Amino acid sequence: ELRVGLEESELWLRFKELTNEMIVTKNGRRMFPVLKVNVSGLDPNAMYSFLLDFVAADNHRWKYVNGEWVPGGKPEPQAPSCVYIHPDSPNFGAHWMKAPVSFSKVKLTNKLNGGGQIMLNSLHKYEPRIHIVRVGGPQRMITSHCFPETQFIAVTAYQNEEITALKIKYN
Ligand SMILES: CC(=O)c1cccc(NC(=O)N2CCOCC2)c1
Ligand SMILES: CC(=O)c1cccc(NC(=O)N2CCOCC2)c1
Repeated sequence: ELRVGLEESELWLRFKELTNEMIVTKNGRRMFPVLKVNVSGLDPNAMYSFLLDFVAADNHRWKYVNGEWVPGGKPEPQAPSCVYIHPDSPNFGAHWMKAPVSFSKVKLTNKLNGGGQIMLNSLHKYEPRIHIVRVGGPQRMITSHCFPETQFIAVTAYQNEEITALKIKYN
């Protein structure tokens, strides 16, 4: 059985209990915390690519009103985000299982851009999601996993200073 776990869930949970926020910039901002995933149960000799995308958790715009995030406009359909390919991809199962898979180089933006960076809508809520894609085999296979603990709202600056303070404390 292919097993996927979140590394440092303890920490992500401190962010989640406050309502997590991630900065997006025209050029793209790296995430903190970084999504790091423990994976077991791959074929060590099989060849996999790790993908990351961001599901819009609801159809609404969010706003920070009197120290609290609350839902906003009319329901708008949210198209899926673009996919980020882990730069170690493609790689042997052994490679992916030897250390946590860390998405430290993904950059989040609010502007359609050259490449690399993933465009999100500011003031929307997102749930990170990975796809583990067995490549180069005869038999194609995808396994997906969501990380509720890692949910955030995309912001062009932090609103809740409790988040600002945790970000600095742990970075
Ligand atoms: C929570 C919030 O801020 C908000 C704001 C505007 C509209 C709605 N939801 C609806 O009016 N709906 C949803 C179901 O489909 C049609 C009726 C919610
Ligand atoms: C915030 C807001 O306005 C909202 C949010 C969710 C649902 C709805 N509408 C209903 O719950 N309906 C639609 C009519 O049929 C009965 C159930 C409204």
